[PDB]
Amino acid sequence: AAPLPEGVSAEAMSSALDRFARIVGADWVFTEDKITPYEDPYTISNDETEHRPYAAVAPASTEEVQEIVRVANEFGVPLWPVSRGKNFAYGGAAPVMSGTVVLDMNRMNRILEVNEEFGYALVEPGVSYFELYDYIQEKGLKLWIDVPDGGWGSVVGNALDHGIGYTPYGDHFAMQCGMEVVLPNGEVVRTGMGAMPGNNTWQLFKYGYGPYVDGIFSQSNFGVVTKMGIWLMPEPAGYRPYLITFENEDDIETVTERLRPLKVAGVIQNGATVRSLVLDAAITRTKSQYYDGDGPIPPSVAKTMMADLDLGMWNFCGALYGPPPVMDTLWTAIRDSFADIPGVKFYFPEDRRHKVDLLLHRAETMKGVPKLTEFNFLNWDGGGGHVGFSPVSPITGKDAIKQYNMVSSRVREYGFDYMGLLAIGWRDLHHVTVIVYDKTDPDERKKLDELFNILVDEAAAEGYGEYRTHIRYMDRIAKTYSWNDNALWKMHETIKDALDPNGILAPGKSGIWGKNRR
Amino acid sequence: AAPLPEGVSAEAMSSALDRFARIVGADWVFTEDKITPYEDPYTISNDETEHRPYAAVAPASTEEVQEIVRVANEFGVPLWPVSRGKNFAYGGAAPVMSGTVVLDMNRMNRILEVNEEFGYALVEPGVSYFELYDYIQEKGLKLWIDVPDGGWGSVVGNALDHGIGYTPYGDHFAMQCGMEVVLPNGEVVRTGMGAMPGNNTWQLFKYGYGPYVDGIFSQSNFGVVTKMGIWLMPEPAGYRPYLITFENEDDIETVTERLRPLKVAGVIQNGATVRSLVLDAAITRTKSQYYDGDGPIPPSVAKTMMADLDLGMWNFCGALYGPPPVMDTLWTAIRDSFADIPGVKFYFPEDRRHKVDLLLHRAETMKGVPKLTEFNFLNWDGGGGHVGFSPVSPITGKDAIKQYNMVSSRVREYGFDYMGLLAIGWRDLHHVTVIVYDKTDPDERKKLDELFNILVDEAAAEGYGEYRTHIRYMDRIAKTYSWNDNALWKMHETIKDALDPNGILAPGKSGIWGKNRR
Ligand SMILES: Cc1cc2nc3c(=O)[nH]c(=O)nc-3n(C[C@H](O)[C@H](O)[C@H](O)COP(=O)(O)OP(=O)(O)OC[C@H]3O[C@@H](n4cnc5c(N)ncnc54)[C@H](O)[C@@H]3O)c2cc1C
Ligand SMILES: Cc1cc2nc3c(=O)[nH]c(=O)nc-3n(C[C@H](O)[C@H](O)[C@H](O)COP(=O)(O)OP(=O)(O)OC[C@H]3O[C@@H](n4cnc5c(N)ncnc54)[C@H](O)[C@@H]3O)c2cc1C
Repeated sequence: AAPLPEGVSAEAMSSALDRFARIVGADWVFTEDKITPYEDPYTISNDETEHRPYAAVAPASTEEVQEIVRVANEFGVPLWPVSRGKNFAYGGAAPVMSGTVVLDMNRMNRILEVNEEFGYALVEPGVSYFELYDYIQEKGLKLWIDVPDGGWGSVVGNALDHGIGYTPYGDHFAMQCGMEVVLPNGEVVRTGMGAMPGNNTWQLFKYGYGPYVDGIFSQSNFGVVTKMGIWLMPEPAGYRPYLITFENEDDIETVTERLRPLKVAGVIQNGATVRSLVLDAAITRTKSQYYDGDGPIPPSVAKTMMADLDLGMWNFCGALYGPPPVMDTLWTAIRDSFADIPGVKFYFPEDRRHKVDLLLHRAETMKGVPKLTEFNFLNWDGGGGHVGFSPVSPITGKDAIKQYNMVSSRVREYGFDYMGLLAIGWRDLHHVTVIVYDKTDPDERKKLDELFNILVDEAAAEGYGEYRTHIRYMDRIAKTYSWNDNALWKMHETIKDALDPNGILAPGKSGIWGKNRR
Repeated sequence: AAPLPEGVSAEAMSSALDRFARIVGADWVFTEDKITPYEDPYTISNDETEHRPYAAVAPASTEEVQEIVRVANEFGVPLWPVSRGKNFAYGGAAPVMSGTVVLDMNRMNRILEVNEEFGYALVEPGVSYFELYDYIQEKGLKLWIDVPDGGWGSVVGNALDHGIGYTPYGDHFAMQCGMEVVLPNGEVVRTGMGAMPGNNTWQLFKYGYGPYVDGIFSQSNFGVVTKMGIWLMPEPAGYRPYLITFENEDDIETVTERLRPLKVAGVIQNGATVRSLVLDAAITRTKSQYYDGDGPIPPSVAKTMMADLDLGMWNFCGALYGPPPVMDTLWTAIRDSFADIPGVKFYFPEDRRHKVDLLLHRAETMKGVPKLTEFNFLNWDGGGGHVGFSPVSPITGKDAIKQYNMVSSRVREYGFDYMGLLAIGWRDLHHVTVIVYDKTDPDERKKLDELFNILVDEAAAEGYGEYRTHIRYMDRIAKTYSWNDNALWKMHETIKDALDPNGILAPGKSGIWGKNRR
């Protein structure tokens, strides 16, 4: 079973569960066997006392949330809010500290507004990418959404976690506009213009007046977000996805050099993604279809996969947006930036000879169509879980290839296949390492945990820091931001103790604890 | 003279001034007659005990700032930070509360970095738009800056106040990336990746890890910003400014309807500005050159000015950016959106027959060239000060014209000329009212103060709220954001008391006081 959270009497916990049950009704308080949906689905720990949720409560309304939060204060019980809790590779729905009651906000799934003239939506945390896409299609509205690679997750939760997608609206939190928040004391606030009664501008103007605070409720335990606005891209007048491939692994140095001017200037309109061979292949193939051995793939097999699949060692999947004349012009600039590189190949969808193909999968993603089929890389090695590591770096060939060499060697010494991606947002490069592992085998869990720790350690030392991580690694990633004896987190701790003096909101999120657990 | 701030002994103040003088050296502590630079230059109050600064201290370094702040705590003296304090129409350098020691950061004017590959700058608060433009030109770097209408002011201070400009980088705070902050206790923090020692990514990636807090130091008294990064637009491959004019005052309803789709989609790349006749004329003419009477201008004079100056009743000044093919395409969409409106006229600079002309002034602004000559509207009526009122509204003809009728009537009943502007950022319309008044005449001060109060009152009631205001009106503008008995400001007060328990930072900025003055 799961243990009580330290400092919390068994009487006080059962008093809390009863008063929660009055608030949401007895049907919506979960214990015992009902609680396995809220486990980490991709186990990393070998210790079964860690990241174990104790109960779940699922309110219907903002006001029920406040009532819980007030109760949680009275009995000093901690809560762990999830919008839908489909945060795979980050912990799923599970809390950092054991003993935590999960506040599940699935049921709060109303789409309050979708406005076509102004290109926005106002949504509760329960609304998924699938629900929002389907609503938009059904009503015939000319708006695109921006989806991660799995659309069963939360428009809100993903944005609060600094999620990304693959359209020009790829920076989810950046497109957030207006929120309603239940503070850790149980008071309700609205940010920006929503603080102004009678406004029709909540989702039109981010700032409102005075200190801009939306951001303090992202990657945070300073409040529970119960409503959130997000800007939506008007349907454009044109759309052309492409794939550029490169033959050699060393190609990533010059390729990254040429993306810099294109990205900084905005000639490329979405995030640029340059994916390694195995990461792309694993969408439509598995390792055992190409190699017998338990080890990572030898070079000769890599060549086979390249020739079969029409993929390079690096694969740049992008998309043009806008009227055909603009697209033609941007394409001339993009293509010309890469033409002189030996081995380079350029494809539009018509030129892909396979009808089950990387480019045809990612054409859907790059126009905001949510889909299940990215999760296919999970099957590369017979079926397991994934871990991601995605630190930030300057957009430089030299930083690109250093990260590639550093990571690929260690991943491969550990017997995993190198699956990596060079992503660029706007001025920021991320080298994303994804490691598929057997979540059911404790010997591979020990291996993966150690590998992850080392990668983080070696990346930080070169200046590369993580921006989003798994519940398990939250403290570790916090300790990377340590300038002036951890001055930043001390300020976080100061705000935490002011908004949450009893520390009853997600103790340990982003490595923020509060005075009682510190 | 100026009075001591309430609650502060005369001994304690002179102890503070001495220990400040040890910190920055005696040359850099200002009293008595040295203190008139830091008065409000555009007097609104008739009471000479209000917004009166008591002393000024001008440190050299971040560490001097911290020392002051620690001293300020010991003796409970309040500080009012200005970067350069050239905040005209908002109070200049003056504090809301009297008695406040001005912390002047002019001397901290080093440009720490300008990076061409990555399109950013790292600047101290003392750096003006003029200094940054001149540095960029001198070193030959292909970067544009984004300037307000007066470039003698602070890249930092303007961004912290939510300032705007007229290029695609018009949203200044939005382009902010990374800051160093001295907290009200005197500790120093860096946000985002700057918290990570050895980073080369401080100005490349906004968020870093965990709660995003940059925004809490804008329009705020939660800290003193001592360094700040800002993204800079790479020099584009082309640039074509334009002016579209319209004959009738009612034209602003359809004009605003057609801008909506263009702005939401981003076809117009900079903020759209549609300026009333007098606001544009006053750049190159004065009232007395057209009309004798003390009143506002009659219609017959308006017609004269239109025919002389080749200006309409509304004037849409915009600019295309990028390679000629993209510009041609965007122009076709823009022009076609307006062609069917009776009286419409379209001009590029070549088609302006005057060599001292609105379009040739604003061509400079819309490519990031700082210039003095906007301040010319100040001379319309013989020379005075300005007040601005710029609330937010949905991008709607109906909201545009309601605001026009509401404001123009009252401004004109009060004997001022209607000078207004319809601006659009991205999804946000602002009706900006600018009122030029005689700052030296107390009867016109009473009039302007009353008018301003009424405008605010009538605009709020229709859903339109102010986002930036004069020191004098800060409390009033705060009280507009009152949903749930002022729940938002109560949270601001909570964070204020946690970061600033002794309340020694800009008491009253954005209507935030702290527990000792509340
Ligand atoms: C194969 C694979 C591919 C993926 N691809 C992508 C991708 O392309 N892009 C991407 O962004 N992600 C991606 N992810 C991660 C994940 O799938 C999505 O980000 C997912 O949408 C997040 O889960 P969710 O939306 O349910 O958010 P939630 O689980 O609801 O929220 C995530 C976290 O945010 C916090 N939180 C949530 N709601 C609130 C609230 N109301 N108040 C306060 N805090 C709150 C909590 O701490 C929670 O743990 C991928 C994962 C896998 C395994
Ligand atoms: C005719 C006219 C035209 C104008 N046109 C424009 C325009 O086009 N666009 C525009 O944006 N503005 C415009 N303004 C307003 C003003 O000219 C500029 O915004 C100006 O640059 C702001 O003053 P500053 O840059 O010195 O900032 P400061 O005076 O240094 O700062 C403004 C405020 O920010 C806060 N602050 C400053 N530095 C710090 C710090 N380090 N830490 C904490 N708080 C701090 C303070 O409360 C200060 O009062 C105009 C004004 C006039 C009169």
